[PDB]
Amino acid sequence: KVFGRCELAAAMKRHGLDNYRGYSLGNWVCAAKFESNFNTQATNRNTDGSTDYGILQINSRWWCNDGRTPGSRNLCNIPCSALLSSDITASVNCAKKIVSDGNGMNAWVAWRNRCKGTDVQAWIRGCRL
Ligand SMILES: [Cl-]
Ligand code: NI
Repeated sequence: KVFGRCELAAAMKRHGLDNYRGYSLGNWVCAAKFESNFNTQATNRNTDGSTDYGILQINSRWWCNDGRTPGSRNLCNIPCSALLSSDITASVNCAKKIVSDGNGMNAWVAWRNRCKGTDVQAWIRGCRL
């Protein structure tokens, strides 16, 4: 599913990401925009042989099992395919574990490079939340 900006903002709000660990909703929408272009089916292979999955590009080395990443820790205890669903629940729940892990949203390279320090509330402007 390719979400609209406001549609995704609302879904993330309903799943409790607004101000989760202090990160306002626009941070999460911004990260999703630049990680996946709001596409739940997005996949991208990394140099180390792991793959990133879904709207928040969650990596198979640490967070989910894709059956082809040796030494995967699978900390979210889910198959990576679950992160590609039109229902964002699994991605949100796993993301809550990641952002609690120590480096906050810096775990998402696109967030650090393209969202951090910018006016992220622009991402939720105009939306009925
Ligand atoms: Cl933090
Ligand atoms: Ni990545």
